[PDB]
Amino acid sequence: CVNIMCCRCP
Amino acid sequence: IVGGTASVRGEWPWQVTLHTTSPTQRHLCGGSIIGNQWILTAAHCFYGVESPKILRVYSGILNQSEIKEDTSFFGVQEIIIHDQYKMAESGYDIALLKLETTVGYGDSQRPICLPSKGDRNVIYTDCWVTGWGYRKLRDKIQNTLQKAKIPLVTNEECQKRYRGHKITHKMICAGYREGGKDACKGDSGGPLSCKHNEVWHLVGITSWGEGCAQRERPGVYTNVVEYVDWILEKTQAV
Amino acid sequence: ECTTKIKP
Ligand SMILES: [N+]
Ligand SMILES: [N+]
Ligand SMILES: [N+]
Repeated sequence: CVNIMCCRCP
Repeated sequence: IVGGTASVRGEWPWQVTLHTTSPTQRHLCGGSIIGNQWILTAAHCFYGVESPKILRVYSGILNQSEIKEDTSFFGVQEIIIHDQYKMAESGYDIALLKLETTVGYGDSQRPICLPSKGDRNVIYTDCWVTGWGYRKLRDKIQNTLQKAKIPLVTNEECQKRYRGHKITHKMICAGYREGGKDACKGDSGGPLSCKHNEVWHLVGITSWGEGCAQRERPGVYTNVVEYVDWILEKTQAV
Repeated sequence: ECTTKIKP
């Protein structure tokens, strides 16, 4: 994936 | 951790693994021991976490495979989110876990030191991002806690690399111009630790970045010095 | 021990 800036999260 | 290498038992005694028990048990986030009942992590880690009953904090863990159904863990009594947090990319990505029980300190689990607010003048030259996350986009959780060394970059250069986002002073960026070494899925909330005068300081909290280790796109971390006062307000409550 | 102290 929704947000390329949250690939290092979840 | 992309491009990182395995750590050894006791190397990062403050790194902890933050697990959730719903619907399944799963590693969720890195975190840092900052005191005998306090874990410093990222607020984003708790989107979709409605009760601290489903959190397990695991300390002294080198290998994710160490955790089985009878392994000790620290219960999370309370979650403290910074009241101005909304998104990782919008700053204020900081959070405290007040644990139900005291933490004993040993070679495997030890607190890390916050920066001194009189030491923002410091340019750290020995910084490491650590975690059990992917070494690869679309990967799996790594078994052995990984480490990678990365140079801090100015907020000026981090801003130049991140048009469209405001890089506030309460953020701090780190990465190699060419990429290759960075945090990635699972490492968020973990520390960016920096050795200075033989003393480790918790300089940043992994929080966001464009993809992972992409060149000319450093990682963004909550700049911990800018919240020390905030931390104390929560950890010295009367 | 350490410069920024956290209460137990
Ligand atoms: N996603
Ligand atoms: N080991
Ligand atoms: N700023």
